[PDB]
Amino acid sequence: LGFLGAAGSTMGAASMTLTVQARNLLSGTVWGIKQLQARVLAVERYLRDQQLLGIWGCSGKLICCTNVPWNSSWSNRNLSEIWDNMTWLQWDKEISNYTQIIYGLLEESQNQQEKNEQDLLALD
Amino acid sequence: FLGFLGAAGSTMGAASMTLTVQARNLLSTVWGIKQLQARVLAVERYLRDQQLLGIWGCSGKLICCTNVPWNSSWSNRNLSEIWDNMTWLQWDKEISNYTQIIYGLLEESQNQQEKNEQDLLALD
Amino acid sequence: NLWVTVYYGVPVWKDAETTLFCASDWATHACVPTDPNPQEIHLENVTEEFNMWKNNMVEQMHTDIISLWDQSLKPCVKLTPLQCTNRGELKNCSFNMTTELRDKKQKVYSLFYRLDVRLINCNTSAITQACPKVSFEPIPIHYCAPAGFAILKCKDKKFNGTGPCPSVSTVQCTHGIKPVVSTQLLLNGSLAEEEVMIRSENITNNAKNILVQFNTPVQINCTRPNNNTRKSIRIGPGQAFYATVSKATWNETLGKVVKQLRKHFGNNTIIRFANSSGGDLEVTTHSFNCGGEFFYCNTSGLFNSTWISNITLPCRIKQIINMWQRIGQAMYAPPIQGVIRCVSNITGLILTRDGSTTETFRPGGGDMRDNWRSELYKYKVVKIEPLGVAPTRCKRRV
Amino acid sequence: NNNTRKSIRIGPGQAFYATAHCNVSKATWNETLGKVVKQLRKHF
Amino acid sequence: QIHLVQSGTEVKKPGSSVTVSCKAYGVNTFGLYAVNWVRQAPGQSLEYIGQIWRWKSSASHHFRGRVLISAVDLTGSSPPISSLEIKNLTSDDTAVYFCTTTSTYDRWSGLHHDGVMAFSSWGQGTLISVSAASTKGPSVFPLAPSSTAALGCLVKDYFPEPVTVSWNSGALTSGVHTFPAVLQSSGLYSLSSVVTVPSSSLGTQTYICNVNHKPSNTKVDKRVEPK
Amino acid sequence: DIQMTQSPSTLSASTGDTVRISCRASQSITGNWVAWYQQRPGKAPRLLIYRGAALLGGVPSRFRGSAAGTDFTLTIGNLQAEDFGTFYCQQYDTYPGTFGQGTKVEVKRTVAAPSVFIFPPSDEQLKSGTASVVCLLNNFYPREAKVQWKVDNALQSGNSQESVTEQDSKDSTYSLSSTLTLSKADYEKHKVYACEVTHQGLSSPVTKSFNRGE
Ligand SMILES: *[C@@H]1O[C@H](CO)[C@@H](O[C@@H]2O[C@H](CO)[C@@H](O[C@@H]3O[C@H](CO[C@H]4O[C@H](CO[C@H]5O[C@H](CO)[C@@H](O)[C@H](O)[C@@H]5O[C@H]5O[C@H](CO)[C@@H](O)[C@H](O)[C@@H]5O)[C@@H](O)[C@H](O[C@H]5O[C@H](CO)[C@@H](O)[C@H](O)[C@@H]5O)[C@@H]4O)[C@@H](O)[C@H](O[C@H]4O[C@H](CO)[C@@H](O)[C@H](O)[C@@H]4O[C@H]4O[C@H](CO)[C@@H](O)[C@H](O)[C@@H]4O[C@H]4O[C@H](CO)[C@@H](O)[C@H](O)[C@@H]4O)[C@@H]3O)[C@H](O)[C@H]2NC(C)=O)[C@H](O)[C@H]1NC(C)=O
Ligand SMILES: *[C@@H]1O[C@H](CO)[C@@H](O[C@@H]2O[C@H](CO)[C@@H](O[C@@H]3O[C@H](CO[C@H]4O[C@H](CO)[C@@H](O)[C@H](O)[C@@H]4O)[C@@H](O)[C@H](O[C@H]4O[C@H](CO)[C@@H](O)[C@H](O)[C@@H]4O[C@H]4O[C@H](CO)[C@@H](O)[C@H](O)[C@@H]4O)[C@@H]3O)[C@H](O)[C@H]2NC(C)=O)[C@H](O)[C@H]1NC(C)=O
Ligand SMILES: *[C@@H]1O[C@H](CO)[C@@H](O[C@@H]2O[C@H](CO)[C@@H](O[C@@H]3O[C@H](CO[C@H]4O[C@H](CO)[C@@H](O)[C@H](O)[C@@H]4O)[C@@H](O)[C@H](O[C@H]4O[C@H](CO)[C@@H](O)[C@H](O)[C@@H]4O)[C@@H]3O)[C@H](O)[C@H]2NC(C)=O)[C@H](O)[C@H]1NC(C)=O
Ligand SMILES: *[C@@H]1O[C@H](CO)[C@@H](O[C@@H]2O[C@H](CO)[C@@H](O)[C@H](O)[C@H]2NC(C)=O)[C@H](O)[C@H]1NC(C)=O
Ligand SMILES: *[C@@H]1O[C@H](CO)[C@@H](O[C@@H]2O[C@H](CO)[C@@H](O)[C@H](O)[C@H]2NC(C)=O)[C@H](O)[C@H]1NC(C)=O
Ligand SMILES: *[C@@H]1O[C@H](CO)[C@@H](O[C@@H]2O[C@H](CO)[C@@H](O)[C@H](O)[C@H]2NC(C)=O)[C@H](O)[C@H]1NC(C)=O
Ligand SMILES: *[C@@H]1O[C@H](CO)[C@@H](O[C@@H]2O[C@H](CO)[C@@H](O)[C@H](O)[C@H]2NC(C)=O)[C@H](O)[C@H]1NC(C)=O
Ligand SMILES: *[C@@H]1O[C@H](CO)[C@@H](O)[C@H](O)[C@H]1NC(C)=O
Ligand SMILES: *[C@@H]1O[C@H](CO)[C@@H](O)[C@H](O)[C@H]1NC(C)=O
Repeated sequence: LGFLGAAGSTMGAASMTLTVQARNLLSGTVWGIKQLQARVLAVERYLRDQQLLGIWGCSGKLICCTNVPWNSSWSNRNLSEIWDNMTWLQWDKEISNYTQIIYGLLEESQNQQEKNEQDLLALD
Repeated sequence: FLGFLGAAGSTMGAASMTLTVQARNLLSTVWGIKQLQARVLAVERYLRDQQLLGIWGCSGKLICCTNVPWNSSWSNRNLSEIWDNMTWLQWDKEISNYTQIIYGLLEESQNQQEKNEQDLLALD
Repeated sequence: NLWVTVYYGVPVWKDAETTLFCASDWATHACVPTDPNPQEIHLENVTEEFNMWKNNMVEQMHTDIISLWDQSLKPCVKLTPLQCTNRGELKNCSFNMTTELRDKKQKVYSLFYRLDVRLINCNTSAITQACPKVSFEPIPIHYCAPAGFAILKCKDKKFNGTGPCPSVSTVQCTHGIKPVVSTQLLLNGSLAEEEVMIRSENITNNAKNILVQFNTPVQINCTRPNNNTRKSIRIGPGQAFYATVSKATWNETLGKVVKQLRKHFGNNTIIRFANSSGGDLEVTTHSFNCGGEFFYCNTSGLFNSTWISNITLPCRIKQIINMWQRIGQAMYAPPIQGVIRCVSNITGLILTRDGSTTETFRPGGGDMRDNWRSELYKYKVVKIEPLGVAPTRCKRRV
Repeated sequence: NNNTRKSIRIGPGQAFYATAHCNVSKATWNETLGKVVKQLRKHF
Repeated sequence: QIHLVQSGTEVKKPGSSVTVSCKAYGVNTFGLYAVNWVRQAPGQSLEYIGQIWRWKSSASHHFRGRVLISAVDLTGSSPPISSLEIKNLTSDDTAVYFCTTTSTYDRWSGLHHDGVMAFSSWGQGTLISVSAASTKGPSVFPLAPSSTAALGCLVKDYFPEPVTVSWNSGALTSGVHTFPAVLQSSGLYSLSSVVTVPSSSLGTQTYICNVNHKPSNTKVDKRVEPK
Repeated sequence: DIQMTQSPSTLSASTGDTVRISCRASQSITGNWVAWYQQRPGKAPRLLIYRGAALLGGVPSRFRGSAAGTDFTLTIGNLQAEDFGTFYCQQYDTYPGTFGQGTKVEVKRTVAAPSVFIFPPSDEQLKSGTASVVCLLNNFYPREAKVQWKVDNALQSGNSQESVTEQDSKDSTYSLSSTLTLSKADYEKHKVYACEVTHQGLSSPVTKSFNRGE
């Protein structure tokens, strides 16, 4: 259904078409300098997003499972309510207060303690 | 140490032994402005190839195994006909018609369908 | 039971054209210096076909020189505010010149050549003197391909620039290529190994130029033997105008060229060498810069011969130039104090042809792109395609 | 008017080049304006 | 533009050899183009004989070792040329022979597949006739009308091809059917050329056919009077 | 060697029609190394399509090819007069390149009965010592037709030859020549000579004949 096709659909259904917005997320003398900064900006906005996926245990695209528990204080809701009765635009606004809490929680609570764990664990 | 593009005239099977040599050398005021967009193109030329490598369940360098069965229509050749009596330049010529079919089948082929089931499986 | 598998770094490249950056061991400064020891990788069992006539590198080098040269007259003094007597190659011309102040004027004694003169520039274009600080000394330039690309080099001793190359190698950077602005005679170019060779876009067509590459270099000295003087007349404010071959070695070379011509025109036919028939002065003459003063020397003394099957040249100077047929732009060369002497190697010729058994050959001219082709024949740019898919009978672990 | 321009030479090189009703249909304009006035509608 | 011109038509006797030339005009070099020689038997399908690519001569197994295919690059005098030489001709070799030029500069062209390729440029054609017979002028006999009616000429026992037939020195062109040549048991060619005209004009106008055979340099004019 | 079996051998169509010619290979050609050629009688073939879907520079858009496995199809929509002729598929996947039998593309026309004429041998031809008998079939459609010679009411074979024109551009009809040749001594012995023609346009076999002498 194309790029940004599932913006109006439920979160549960919109996650099926993740690879269409992700593939079109990089999209393959003066005056021409205006088009240069744009594609320079294109990569640093893409790398800024993927640096997070890097310090998070993702790397693998589109969907990634974690070990950070979903805290009740942040958007305590019925799973059916969240994915079968809500859009991503709506959801991004409700968790908006707790997002950067989760971002910081992800990098430390999950990968920083997880690979040093494996470092200790892979000793024998 | 046969060098960059060293095994170009060798068979596909032998050329896959020297893969890490063409991959490390893949990223390697006016007037100077003409060296800048060469640097700039170099990274979008490199991130484009690795986004695919990311949309595909690989990322991991050099070699990658898939869950796409090779329908015969793509080649119909015993692997001995391909690995031991053909060069990559010749092979890229034969499949040129079906390549973008495979590219599309890869992403859908497992990750869309493969990362999702891991989400189901990693619940229990 | 076989399955697709993804390979990265597979040796696959395609012909391509792109922007190339520069490498330099005053125009050369700001150009990323060269690696102390480059790497050249041979491509075994590889045969790549080249087409020196359809090379984008030449026309990217040519467009680079033209547009980098005009920048060499931008911070320099403009010569817009610019009675003679003597034959005399130069003429002592007097004229009224503005001083620092608009009202006051100044009489001057200067020395211009017959070819520069009202000066010829005004009829065609405006004029700017070169900055006397920058130098036009030729220094080797390496052209390089950015990441994701590569340059293929034909490691063949004898190559006319087209067809298949059985021994190919690849480099990130071309060799140190001399941007020497010479005409008719190629100076300090690449020397062909062993037998000399001949190259033309179309051999059948006479109108297409005929590029010759020497294997034995030809020593050549030219000298401006008069001790000149410079008085910096004040054309303010701030701005200031600066007012004033072996015959024993040449026949050895030519005698190899008739053997080099070989079967192209036939063994039986006679080979005549004649001077250029005419045209622009940059074609008629072995024009080049030497020591900052631009040399124009008549080569009729080298090209007078009739070769059956079985050495000083005159020289004149022009103070100003409009190189590359560029109109609207004109450069005055501020002369240099002292006597000028140069010693260069003649490395090749550019030759044209006429429309029985009579073959006439003239010295070359026209586009200066041909002389770059005397260096860029071994090269072509390729794009690296490292992604490959193939079957290997492995399946992903689940 | 068939003009001719003469390039006087304000050199060097540079050169200066020294040396009318317009019509629209009315049958469509009356038709067009009436749609415009109805387009205003409630606003006024 | 690329124009491929081949040698003239040649008649040869069995067991002889023959070399056909092919000037490639417009071709820049045989380093960036390949030459393929293909013959087409009379009213038949085409057959690959050989090629020359990267200055490498080759021939099909059926014709292997029986044929020699050479080519020479461009000269200031003349464009590059290829030559197809066929030794020990047989009657089964009577066919038309074609020159082929296909660009080889690009690896991905899809015109060529590792030396096995399609054919982008073609030539006029060279008729190679192999027969034990020698040149012979045609005996022309009239096909007379009798009883709208039709008449014709019978051109028989001429070798080699071709013969041209015209009527009333070209005056009569409408309704004229000149049949293609058939090759007789005697290894000779023979055909007929007929005309349909209103019977009412049989006694009014006179009908003559004009046969010319340049190989024998023979030209006959036969009156077709009705019987 | 690859064996290219082309189909159909002959097809009839009209201007503006859409026509499809098939070509099967003995093996399957994955790389799609197959070309298509047009050849009008007498002139050299033209390369129309290479590698299946690729049109050569200058070939009209209405020519398009499709390649799947062993089968191959050349498709000509909006058939034009210039398109009529013979077409050949050529593979170049394995050495040596092999062509197909070919496919003839003729013009449609209403079925046409043939004008039959019989010609006895020339008296002058008899002084040469040989006798030739000709039966003429003219302006007929379609091209499928059979002739037999009846001498003294007896069948005759092995001594008759045939020659056929190419389709007439104006009427879309054909014309055929049947030449029966035999010795001079045999001719005088035979009592009578007859030509019987079997064609679709004729309700029953038309026979036109002559006895020696008229
Ligand atoms: C730019 O630079 C480039 C390089 O720097 C340069 O490229 C060079 O181009 C030249 C062309 O000008 C190339 O040289 C030519 O090479 C041709 C091919 O040579 C190869 O093939 C032949 C034939 O091969 C068959 O036979 C041998 C038996 O020896 C087999 O073993 C082969 O496999 C092959 O057999 C196969 O094919 C058969 C059918 O084809 C099958 O039946 C069979 O089953 C097989 O499948 C070989 O003979 C050659 O080998 C000989 O030479 C090598 C050394 O290279 C030796 O090792 C070897 O022992 C042999 O001696 C080689 O393998 C040549 O055909 C061509 O020769 C012509 O020119 C010369 C003059 O230069 C003549 O002397 C010669 O006779 C040829 O002229 C004939 O053709 C012209 C035009 O067609 C006619 O006008 C002329 O009359 C003559 O015909 C005569 O002979 C006919 C019989 O052949 C006869 O019918 C006629 O009536 C008449 O008598 C030439 O040498 C050169 O290779 C390129 N260089 C490189 C590095 O590749 C390029 O030109 C430059 N460009 C510019 C613009 O400067
Ligand atoms: C490098 O420079 C050389 C010149 O030094 C140049 O070579 C020239 O190439 C051109 C083509 O590229 C050649 O011109 C063609 O020549 C043929 C044959 O000419 C000979 O035979 C005719 C007839 O006997 C004579 O009149 C003539 O004097 C020669 O002896 C011509 O046939 C070509 O014309 C035909 O094609 C044209 C297409 O536009 C038509 O307009 C024209 O009417 C002709 O059509 C007829 O012939 C066709 C077959 O050719 C046929 O298909 C048509 O139905 C019709 O019947 C054409 O003029 C020229 O001769 C070459 N000269 C030399 C000295 O080699 C190279 O091309 C150049 N290299 C590159 C890469 O550009
Ligand atoms: C297997 O893969 C190969 C590629 O490896 C495919 O090959 C391509 O085939 C297509 C067929 O459509 C080719 O595209 C066509 O090219 C024609 C010629 O192109 C050359 O000439 C023109 C004009 O000089 C140049 O602009 C061009 O750069 C080439 O040099 C064009 O004329 C065609 O366009 C015309 O037709 C269309 C019809 O819709 C019109 O809309 C256009 O306006 C125009 O009239 C067309 O573009 C293509 O060149 C081939 N590519 C390569 C790399 O070879 C095979 O098709 C594929 N096999 C299968 C079975 O799919
Ligand atoms: C998701 O929300 C629905 C309401 O939309 C919940 O459904 C209720 O469930 C309770 C018992 O669990 C019933 O008594 C109610 O009658 C149900 N109401 C409706 C409208 O269905 C559902 O429980 C929630 N899901 C989960 C997993 O808690
Ligand atoms: C150009 O000038 C150089 C000198 O700068 C000449 O080279 C000299 O040649 C002579 C013999 O010819 C030697 O004895 C000298 O040792 C050389 N000196 C140098 C510095 O090279 C050269 O010969 C001149 N060229 C010509 C064509 O005369
Ligand atoms: C070609 O190279 C020669 C060197 O082989 C150059 O000669 C030098 O010229 C510079 C000034 O131009 C002098 O400072 C050197 O002393 C010269 N060296 C020798 C050995 O002669 C020559 O200038 C070059 N020619 C061109 C046209 O650039
Ligand atoms: C030319 O080739 C033919 C084959 O095409 C040769 O004909 C053969 O000749 C031998 C005896 O010489 C016979 O045993 C064969 O039956 C013949 N086969 C055919 C098909 O004719 C012929 O010998 C060759 N010519 C020469 C002069 O050697
Ligand atoms: C839940 O999140 C809040 C922030 O909204 C945080 O203060 C609290 O510590 C979290 N719960 C627990 C048990 O830590
Ligand atoms: C691949 O094989 C499938 C059958 O499994 C077939 O449907 C498909 O057509 C084949 N691929 C192509 C490009 O035809």
